[PDB]
Amino acid sequence: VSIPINNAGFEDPFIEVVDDYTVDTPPGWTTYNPNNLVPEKRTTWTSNNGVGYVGPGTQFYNQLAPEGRNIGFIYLAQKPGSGVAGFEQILDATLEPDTKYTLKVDVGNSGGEFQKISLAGFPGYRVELLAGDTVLAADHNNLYIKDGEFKTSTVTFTATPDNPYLDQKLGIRLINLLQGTFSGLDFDNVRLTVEPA
Amino acid sequence: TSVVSIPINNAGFEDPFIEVVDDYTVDTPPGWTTYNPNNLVPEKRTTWTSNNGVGYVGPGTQFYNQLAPEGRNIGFIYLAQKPGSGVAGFEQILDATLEPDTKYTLKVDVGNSGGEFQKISLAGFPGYRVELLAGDTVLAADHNNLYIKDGEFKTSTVTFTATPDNPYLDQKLGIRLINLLQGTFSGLDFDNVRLTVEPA
Ligand SMILES: [Ca+2]
Ligand SMILES: [Ca+2]
Ligand SMILES: [Ca+2]
Ligand SMILES: [Ca+2]
Ligand SMILES: [Ca+2]
Repeated sequence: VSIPINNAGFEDPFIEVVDDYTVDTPPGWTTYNPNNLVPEKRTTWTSNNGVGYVGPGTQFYNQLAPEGRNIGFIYLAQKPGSGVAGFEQILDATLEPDTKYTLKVDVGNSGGEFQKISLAGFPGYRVELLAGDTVLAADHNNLYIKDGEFKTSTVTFTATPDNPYLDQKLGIRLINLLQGTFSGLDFDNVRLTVEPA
Repeated sequence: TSVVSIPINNAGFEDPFIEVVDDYTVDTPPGWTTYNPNNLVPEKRTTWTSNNGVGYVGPGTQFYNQLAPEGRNIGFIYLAQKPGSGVAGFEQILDATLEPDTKYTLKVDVGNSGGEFQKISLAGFPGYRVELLAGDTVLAADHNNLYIKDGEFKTSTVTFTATPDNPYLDQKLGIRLINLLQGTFSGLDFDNVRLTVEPA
């Protein structure tokens, strides 16, 4: 049983040309920006985020997008250690007790080169499940993902009747840790499902 | 060229020895420092201030349906402030340093103490985070990924692969075991810290 998420596979907007991309916050999401690394007005080369089309002929991946045409990316131009940024979405569903939540997202390490800049290397990722502003459970960079590949991160959480955050809105964050270069990474196919526990 | 254990001081909190079952210290365990980024833990502690220490979990224990995962003792962190006030726990910087083409495996048992202490319910859990460090950088971490019932321990596992281009190679490895203070009762236990390295 799914909890609906807006633009969960970053398929909005449609992108016609393979490897073309946007540099603005994907519809349905907000830019998680606790260290002000990402500017309000972006270019190709500022710190930015957006969606990109991974299809046949892609120069960056050894497979198609995990879901549909598009993935969501986050690029950070500041040096490693400067902070983090990413995607955030607050949901209408609220944290309920005796319920087990399962968050899954695919995490992508883009390979290849862009404007003769090597994409080799990875910044590290964090996937967060939130109630309000509280990170209930999170995968802080537990998966090793090679250049050009995707892997699925899974975060689960069970709320007890005594949890302090019951009735707050559930949220998701997909974070670029900026702990290495090349300092971009991708996400796709966000899924949140729920079951009695 | 094979799986090797990296030495950790007082890795099962067996120092100091504690004679009486369910008795405990309230000072930083030997070999570890108090991780205190939000200054929640005072330098001088009593039972009901924020604190940390070691505790003997043996036959007779009121807090678990099992004995200590390893040896006699566990290490604990208790926080008196309200949920949301910050985090605290244990930190230990190791002599070993981050090496390329290696896979690190950090394991620690996380305990959710149950029962009653001084008529206070130990029901509930603050949440935990287990961190593998190089220098000041959290390379990988288990932020509360296991559901742990009152009265049991579960093993948390954190893995990390260091590449030749990792920016933190040759920095000293570290371990943090953290009370998240995201619930009450706001205490939790750790035991049996293990770190291995192997060719990736
Ligand atoms: Ca997609
Ligand atoms: Ca890459
Ligand atoms: Ca995949
Ligand atoms: Ca022990
Ligand atoms: Ca408990």
